[PDB]
Amino acid sequence: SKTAKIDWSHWTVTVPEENPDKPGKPYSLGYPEILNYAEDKIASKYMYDDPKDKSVVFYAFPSGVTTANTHYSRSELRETMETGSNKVNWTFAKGGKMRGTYAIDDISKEPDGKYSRVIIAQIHGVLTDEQRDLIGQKDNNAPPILKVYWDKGKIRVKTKVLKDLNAPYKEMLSEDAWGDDEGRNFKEKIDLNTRFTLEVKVSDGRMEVILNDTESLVYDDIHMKKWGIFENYFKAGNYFQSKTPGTFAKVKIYSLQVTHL
Repeated sequence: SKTAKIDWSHWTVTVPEENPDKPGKPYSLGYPEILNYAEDKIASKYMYDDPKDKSVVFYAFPSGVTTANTHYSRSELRETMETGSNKVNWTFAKGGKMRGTYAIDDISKEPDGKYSRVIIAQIHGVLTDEQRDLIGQKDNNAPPILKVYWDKGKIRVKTKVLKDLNAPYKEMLSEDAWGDDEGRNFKEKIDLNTRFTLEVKVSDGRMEVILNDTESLVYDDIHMKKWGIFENYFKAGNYFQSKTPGTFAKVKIYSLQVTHL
């Protein structure tokens, strides 16, 4: 193939730029229009091919245009395990695996001289409509159970924990029941402009993140069991963690595969 190995039938993309037809909302593409990304006057500024190395570049920076439950700007893919639908998603018991080959192609520094941070992979929880209406929530939002960062030369992983292990079911369904863990870093430092692989393997009560097919960070305690109540989708690309004027990141993806065997 002349382009990166990404199955566009199973992703939507959202970019930093405002949709002209929808004020205040970021432009997005789903299937099949996402296949036209290289020729899309808006999207091609932020998701584009590098034919020299067969990558797709995700370029993001503070644009001031974000979505309702997301803080920073992004050029990022959202998994649709059924082509054309956002409402079909997977539980941890059903499981899922995502493999990606990435490089951090370029990134800004913050005013203190340290590099800006970028999230390159996520698992995002999502409520079913039945759960949303049971707790009377305005939307289907649920916590990001997994966030994988490039952070100052390391791959750093953040997961969520249930703050009150005695919380009842309806409380557990709300995002306020879930807090951040203390974070874990892989041992292998990952420099800029360096290809590396990530693999995320999810099964019943278990999440494993693997860097370069060597070290694994395994999450398999009560918090992963309690997380079983949610459905989920993968994300991959560039969720850029800065609002500092002039900052940016470019994340390259050479290969990206999701399975639910």
